[PDB]
Amino acid sequence: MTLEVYIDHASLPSLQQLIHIIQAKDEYPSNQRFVSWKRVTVDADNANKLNIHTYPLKGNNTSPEMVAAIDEYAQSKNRLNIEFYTNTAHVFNNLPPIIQPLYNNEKVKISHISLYDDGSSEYVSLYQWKDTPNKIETLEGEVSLLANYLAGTSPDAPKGMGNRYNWHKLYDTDYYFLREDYLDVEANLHDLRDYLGSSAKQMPWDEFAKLSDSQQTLFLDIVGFDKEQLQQQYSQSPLPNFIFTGTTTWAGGETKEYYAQQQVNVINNAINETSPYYLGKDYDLFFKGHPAGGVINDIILGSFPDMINIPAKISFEVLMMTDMLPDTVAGIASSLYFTIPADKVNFIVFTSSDTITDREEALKSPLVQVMLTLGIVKEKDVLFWA
Ligand SMILES: [Ca+2]
Ligand SMILES: [Ca+2]
Repeated sequence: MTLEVYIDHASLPSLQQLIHIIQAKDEYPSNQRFVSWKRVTVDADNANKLNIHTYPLKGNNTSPEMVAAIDEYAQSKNRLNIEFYTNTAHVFNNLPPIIQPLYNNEKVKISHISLYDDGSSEYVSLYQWKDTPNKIETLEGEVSLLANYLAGTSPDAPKGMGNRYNWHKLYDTDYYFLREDYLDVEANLHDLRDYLGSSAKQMPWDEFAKLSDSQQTLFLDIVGFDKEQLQQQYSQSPLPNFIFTGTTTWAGGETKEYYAQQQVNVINNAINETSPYYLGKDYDLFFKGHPAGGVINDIILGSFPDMINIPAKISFEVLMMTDMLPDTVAGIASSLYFTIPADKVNFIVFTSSDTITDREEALKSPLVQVMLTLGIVKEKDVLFWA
């Protein structure tokens, strides 16, 4: 048999994975699927339809429940191929708890590994690492370290990049990149590009359209996106559509109400003809808040009578994948903006902290520098707050 294992706490690997599962259900009807997701929830209803067995996560990562169930499923069969699907930044947290106890089992084969970028996280890390002396050499030497670590013959694990981009050396592995081209534009990462070779791939955004109506309905049901509704709302007025992406409480420790008020002021500046925040022309107002915004989201909506809400618990990345991105998007910088077309990104804002205290320091943060390099925003479109 073949067992498919899915592990993710975030949004993007899960969505890409859900696409794959709906496809695979039809190509491999006899396959069994174990899924540990957090941001996306498969009910017993749709689980029965995709041959999914759900297990909880321990925090963000693989749980003993999933492990014990994979062991149980293994010792039964005469022979087992296992396919892993997970989040790239958390790969080292998720796969070894499963691979170690299974390693000496003559009957079990790890036959494929698919890794998907969380979001900005991977790119911030590559940025900080890209100027590290003898980096590819170092990786090459950490291969044995990962191999021995997985085999349980040594207590030492590779630190850093070696526990992340060495998987394709031991296993048939695809690294699915949010932005594969970053390896090409950043010349400091050309040698990593050579190191990964064909194992590095680019995430597609248009798979959803190639599913049947019935498969799209299921996809949308599982992720909880009333797509037809939003399509209707976009057209309630003929003016172009603007989504302001909200955040939850940041540095300072104020009453959550204070943080809603400030975002309301950003929205107010964003409409104003006279602000450097001005979007460009008249737009219809939409809002997708943080899933934990709670009373932040309520106040933001209570401030704009004609504004229309997009359900906060949705993974915002769903939009881009189902062609439901609006004309323009703006808000406080977050991982979301790594999956949005540059001319759909109007501007991003940065806050205050004891770490980032002026605009200059915000412009040199890894996060901004990467977005600049990838072409997502220009510096004038990066803005700083109090
Ligand atoms: Ca490639
Ligand atoms: Ca409209």
